[PDB]
Amino acid sequence: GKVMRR
Amino acid sequence: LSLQDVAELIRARACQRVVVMVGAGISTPSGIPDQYDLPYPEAIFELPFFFHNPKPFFTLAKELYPGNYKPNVTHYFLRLLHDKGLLLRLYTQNIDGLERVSGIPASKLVEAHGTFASATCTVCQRPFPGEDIRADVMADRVPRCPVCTGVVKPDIVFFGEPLPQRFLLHVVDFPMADLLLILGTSLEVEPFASLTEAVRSSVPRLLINRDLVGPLAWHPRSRDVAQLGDVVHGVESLVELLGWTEEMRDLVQRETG
Ligand SMILES: C[C@H](CCCC(C)(C)C)[C@H]1CC[C@@H]2[C@@H]3C[C@H](OS(=O)(=O)O)[C@H]4C[C@H](OS(=O)(=O)O)[C@@H](OS(=O)(=O)O)C[C@]4(C)[C@H]3CC[C@@]21C
Ligand SMILES: [Zn+2]
Repeated sequence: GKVMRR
Repeated sequence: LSLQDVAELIRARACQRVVVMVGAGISTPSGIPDQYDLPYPEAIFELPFFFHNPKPFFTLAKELYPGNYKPNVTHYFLRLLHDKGLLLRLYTQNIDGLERVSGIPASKLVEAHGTFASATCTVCQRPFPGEDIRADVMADRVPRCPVCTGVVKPDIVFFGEPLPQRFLLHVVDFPMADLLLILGTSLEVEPFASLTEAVRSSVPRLLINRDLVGPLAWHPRSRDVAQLGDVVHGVESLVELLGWTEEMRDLVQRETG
């Protein structure tokens, strides 16, 4: 899944 | 190790299999963002927002269609890397198709966050060619499914969604790389950002980016090199250190009209 780190 | 040593490697043709990672930084100098109703910028690639209001995304779709924007020095540099038979693969986060336009073939590309070349009805999941919605998107209309009236979303990876399976080419590309080029990304988005760790420990990693990002800041290896500052500037300074400035300029204003 495409996610931001923060 | 330094930017001069990396340039000497390429010139000697010591680096036969260059893997490149690019993000939004390389497409800003062409005038692409990252006039909308966005609560925050990231919401353009978020599903809860998209279903609430699809229009800001479809504004960007209409913008990003071929013609409006031109590839810049960064793209054309990667085109020289392919022309000289040096590019193993280009991994991109961008959805603006500028790599294709610059001359990089589909086989040398991994559009890791998807493409406008095709679309899917968000409801019944019928597949569409990306030209089958062009008229609608151009006419400021939200594309709807002929079979169920659901919004027809282009195959762009939204947050929370799996990346296309072509991404799996990284398993064979990264272990095979003799040089890694990270250009114009702050390595914020996963799982793309993690690929920097996938090259072998003895492999040079060149970050041409605004600031010291990702694994180069946190756990740096000895053969890592950062050329911090503006991306275009950084590229040109490598091009100059290679001897390709004339060949580049010949390529650039050749590729306009
Ligand atoms: C398993 C090995 C990895 C081998 C590496 C080894 C040698 C280390 C094991 C994979 C490497 C890439 C390759 C391809 C890449 C293809 O993309 S393409 O290039 O844009 O067509 C894929 C196209 C489709 O993916 S999707 O996300 O867009 O829906 C999907 O097909 S569909 O179900 O019929 O639609 C699956 C694909 C055919 C995958 C399958 C895995 C792979 C064989
Ligand atoms: Zn449908």
